[PDB]
Amino acid sequence: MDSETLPESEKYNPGPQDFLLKMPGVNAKNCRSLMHHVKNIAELAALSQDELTSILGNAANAKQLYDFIHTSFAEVVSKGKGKK
Amino acid sequence: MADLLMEKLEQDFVSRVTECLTTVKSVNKTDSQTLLTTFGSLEQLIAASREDLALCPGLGPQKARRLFDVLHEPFLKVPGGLEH
Repeated sequence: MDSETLPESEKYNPGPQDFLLKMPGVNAKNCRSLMHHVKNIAELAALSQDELTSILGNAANAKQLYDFIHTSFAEVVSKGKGKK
Repeated sequence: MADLLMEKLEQDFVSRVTECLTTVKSVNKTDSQTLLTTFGSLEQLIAASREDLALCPGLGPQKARRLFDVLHEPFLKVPGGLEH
C-alpha cells in the first residue's frame, strides 16, 4: 500500500539513508518514498531534474534537491553577488 | 523555496553539506570544511571516491571509506536486485 508502507525501515541502511534524510527538498514523507524508489543517494545525484520530480511529485522539492546538489557552495562563497 | 534568497542559500547549503559529510561517525566538522574547500559542491562530494576523499588535504582513507559507503550504499540494502 502506497509505495509500500511496511515497518521494514528498521533494516534500511542507516548510513546512506541519513544523507537522504537530510536532503534539502526531501522531507520525511518524500524521503521514504525516495529510499523506496531510488537505489541510493548517488542515483538521485546522477539522475535528471525530471526523474526526482516524478518521484517527489513536487517539482519544487525536486528542483531544490537537484539544484542544491549540482551547485557549488564554495563557488558561491568565492564569487557572484560580491565577495571579499 | 531554495532560491528564496541567495545570501541565505549559501548559508543553508554549507550547513546542510556539513551534516551530510558528518553522516558518518568518523567524519567530523573538521573534515566537513576540508571537503568543502576540496570539492566545493555536493555533486562532487557524492561523486568522490575513497581515493578522492583520501587525497584531500588532511583526511585519511578511514573516513573516506565510511563516506564512500554512505555515498554508494543502497537505502534498503537489497530491494530485490539493484545490487546484491
